[PDB]
Amino acid sequence: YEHTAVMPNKVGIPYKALVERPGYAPVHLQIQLVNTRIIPSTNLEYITCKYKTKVPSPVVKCCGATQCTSKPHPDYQCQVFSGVYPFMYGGAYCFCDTENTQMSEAYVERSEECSIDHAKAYKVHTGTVQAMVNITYGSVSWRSADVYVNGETPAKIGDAKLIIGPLSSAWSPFDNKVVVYGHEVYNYDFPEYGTGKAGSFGDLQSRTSTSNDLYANTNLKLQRPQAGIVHTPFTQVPSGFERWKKDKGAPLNDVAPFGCSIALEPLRAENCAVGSIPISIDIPDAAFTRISETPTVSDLECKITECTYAFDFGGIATVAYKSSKAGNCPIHSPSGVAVIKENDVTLAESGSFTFHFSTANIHPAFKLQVCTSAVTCKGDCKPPKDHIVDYAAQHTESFTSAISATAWSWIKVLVGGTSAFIVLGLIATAVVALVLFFHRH
Amino acid sequence: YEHTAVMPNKVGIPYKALVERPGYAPVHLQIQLVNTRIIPSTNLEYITCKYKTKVPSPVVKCCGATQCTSKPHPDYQCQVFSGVYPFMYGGAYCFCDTENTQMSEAYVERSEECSIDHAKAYKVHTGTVQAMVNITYGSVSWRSADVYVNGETPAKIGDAKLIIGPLSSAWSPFDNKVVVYGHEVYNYDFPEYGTGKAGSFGDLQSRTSTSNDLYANTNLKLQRPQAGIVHTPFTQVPSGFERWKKDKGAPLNDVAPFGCSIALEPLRAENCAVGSIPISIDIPDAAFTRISETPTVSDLECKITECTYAFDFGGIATVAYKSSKAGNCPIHSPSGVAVIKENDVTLAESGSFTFHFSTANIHPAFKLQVCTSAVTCKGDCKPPKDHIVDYAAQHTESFTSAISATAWSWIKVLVGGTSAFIVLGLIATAVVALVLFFHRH
Amino acid sequence: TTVNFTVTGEGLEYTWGNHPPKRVWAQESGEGNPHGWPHEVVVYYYNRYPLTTIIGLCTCVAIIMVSCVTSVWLLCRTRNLCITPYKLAPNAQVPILLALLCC
Ligand SMILES: *[C@@H]1O[C@H](CO)[C@@H](O)[C@H](O)[C@H]1NC(C)=O
Ligand SMILES: *[C@@H]1O[C@H](CO)[C@@H](O)[C@H](O)[C@H]1NC(C)=O
Ligand SMILES: *[C@@H]1O[C@H](CO)[C@@H](O)[C@H](O)[C@H]1NC(C)=O
Repeated sequence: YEHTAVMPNKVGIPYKALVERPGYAPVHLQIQLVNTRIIPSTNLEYITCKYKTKVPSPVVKCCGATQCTSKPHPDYQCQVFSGVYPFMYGGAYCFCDTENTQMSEAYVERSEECSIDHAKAYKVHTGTVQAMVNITYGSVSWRSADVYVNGETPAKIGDAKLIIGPLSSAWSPFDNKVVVYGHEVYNYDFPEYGTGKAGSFGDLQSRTSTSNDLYANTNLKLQRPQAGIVHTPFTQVPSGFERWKKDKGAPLNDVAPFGCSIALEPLRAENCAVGSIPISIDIPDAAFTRISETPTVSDLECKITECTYAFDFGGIATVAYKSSKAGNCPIHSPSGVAVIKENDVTLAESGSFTFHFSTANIHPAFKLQVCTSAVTCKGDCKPPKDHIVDYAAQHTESFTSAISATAWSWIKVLVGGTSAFIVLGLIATAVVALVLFFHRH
Repeated sequence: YEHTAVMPNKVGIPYKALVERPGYAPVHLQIQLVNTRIIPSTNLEYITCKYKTKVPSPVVKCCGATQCTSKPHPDYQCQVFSGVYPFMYGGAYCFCDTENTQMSEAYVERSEECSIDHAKAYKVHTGTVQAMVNITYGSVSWRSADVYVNGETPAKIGDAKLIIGPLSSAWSPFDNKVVVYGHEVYNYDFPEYGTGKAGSFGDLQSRTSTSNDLYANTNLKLQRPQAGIVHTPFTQVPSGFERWKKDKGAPLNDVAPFGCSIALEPLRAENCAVGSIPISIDIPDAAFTRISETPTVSDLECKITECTYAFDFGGIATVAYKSSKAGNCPIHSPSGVAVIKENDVTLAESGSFTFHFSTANIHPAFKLQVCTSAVTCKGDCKPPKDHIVDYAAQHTESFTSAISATAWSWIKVLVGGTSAFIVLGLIATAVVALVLFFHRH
Repeated sequence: TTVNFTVTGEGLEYTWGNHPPKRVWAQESGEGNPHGWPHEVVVYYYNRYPLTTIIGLCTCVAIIMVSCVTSVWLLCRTRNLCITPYKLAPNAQVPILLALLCC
């Protein structure tokens, strides 16, 4: 039997319903999401990391001159400094006083840390949505499996076939461009490859951490060696990756709305409480028992013994009943006024049973279904004492949930009196208008 | 010196321009696209191929019975056939006549051909655009490099840095979902994984060609073995992949608009002539010569000796000139009326030179920018004789390209005559009003 | 069999089984003479721009008819106003210029 319904996109809050198959006793169904994962499709654009400046041994030409040539090296620099007279540990290196040249060379490489300490720039496109669903029904214990939240792919969970509809909201916390560094994700419109500026995030760009074509854009400039010293001095703009790591700011992990939890393997946003999720579950035909084979419950009377509209199961109610064929009978409240903690109760030939519920209404009025029967529960609920709690609300608050009977009474008096004032004035006008007509005629 | 312009998104048609640097003689620039490739981002959804029905040996229980069990094999079938009395080469296999039992098992697995002969279902998202550009400027020979059409990433082509703007149109021939089979690509809205139907494209679905979790949806029904025969007969819906091969229809390679060519490694659409492409090229400073160092041309007289508005360079023109220093001189036509075949000419102290051009206009009129100078060419072009040609038009047709002098004459007469006739009526009406006024006064 | 395909200035690609695709483009070689008499001019533009020529000619005729009808009405109305002051005066002079321009 296929049961179709819509459940909210909430994690840790179970969805409860009664599967009512004509001719069979209701089968209690409970569907709880363990996690919801939005897994977008990503394409690695390039990898950024701290650069290393490689400086080969300078060519010191004594009594002569040399010339620089271009080479296929990132940010390659070459300059010939004439008029040098370097000294070594063994004395003057060159003979001529000024007819000597030192050719300095330098180029940018990926540092050793780039294998581990680097940021991956990704293009993010709409991907897939998956969830872990925990389901129990009738006398079948909790079973779970990974499912695809697409409304098409069915999943077999404990002999039951579950189809989870697509999320009503297509919202995703990732922008078209994200930067992944370590365990953190940043929404960052990184520069296109080959466009990174010196001292900025993209100063060093590589298509992959093992590529042999590196883009480097630093103001690497060779300076003249100090008088008499064989060395290759240079100036360069400090690494824009090191700068970025200082100024990264808040990661997406700390600013994603709806409480999303960001994971990287694969990149995904977990437990985003957005919209609702249509569902369809085909319950096995063996889970249903004929009406005549289940207990008949009658003379139901529901008394609310205690109630507070707290986020926990603050309500307590006692239901008196009369029955036959003592046995288990499911309990459910079809309306959103109250969420019942217990899923089923054991009924004797006569007596009473108690159940707990959570409600946001100051004067809750809800229907309670006891298998083949139902009763209406009414009462008053006190305000909760705790200002802050460490758990989410089980119930749902409606527009009129907070309006007390006293507030309704004042609204009725307001509208009734206000309307009567205008109505009486209009009637008086109509009566005098008729009298004036009869005066003329 | 940066030169920016917009060139049409056409392959094999060169873009010509004169780079005019203040104080320096113009440098002829020619940019030609060799190919253009739209490379979308693709995610393999699943692999479809023809199924194989694996049938393990049947279990024959003589004088007894057996029970089937559930197994994870795809589309696994198990049925116990009682009352079997099989015979083999050695005679009756069982002693009992009707108390024997044969159990048959069957399941679906990927065929060997699925390693090679299978269809890949892909989800297609906006990716990247790349092109091969052939560039020559001044006296520099043709140079080419592969570039990214991002509008930001620069490319070094023969000491010149080229930046190509994004295509003016985001159009792509690939739909959101495509099926790649062999060398062909189909814009086929394939069913999601786990929802394929028997005898249809998705009857068998596998996430990868090596995946151990195979989805198979065929109406595989075990039949009762024939009387006295040990075998496992079964009925199954013919493979939906083989059925698809017959009905797959025309591939995207044959119906894609704009003449797009489809390639698979990577999946891409090539040479789609859609819109225009912005360009930005920095010509090296060494390419420019001071104006005072180049020839000065004067008394330019352009005579159209023959013209046909054919797709080829059917126009021929002669320009008489006088020039100092008798040097080389770039030739260009900035107006879109005609495209000049020659890039430059060799000038003497005095004489004339000829150039070829292609124009769509019946009465072309265009400015020919002889280096540092200009001459206006006007003429009459005859219609081409060839009805069909195997090469694209070298020129661009305009709205008024076909309007002849006689057509303009008739348009002017009709517009002028009707306008003049209207004015005559209005003037006569106003004049008579004054005549009547003077009658009273 | 004989197969006829319409080819425009954009071009047409055709593939014959197992042969490489071939591309062809049509040139503006239609019949007519755009420099001749109206008969030859209309024929040329009709062959080159069938729909545009039909729309163009219909629009021109509409403009001509509207312009001619308006001008004829304006002149007929003007003439009545010019002669009425004298038609109601049997002994009026009826100036010679008015007799020639209005009567
Ligand atoms: C499903 O819920 C039950 C009870 O809440 C729990 O015992 C079980 O571990 C849950 N399943 C998973 C996968 O956490
Ligand atoms: C560039 O153009 C020249 C001449 O047109 C040609 O020889 C050369 O092969 C072209 N380059 C490419 C990559 O096709
Ligand atoms: C194609 O055109 C020729 C004449 O040009 C004609 O004889 C033939 O019947 C036509 N065939 C089709 C299919 O239009």
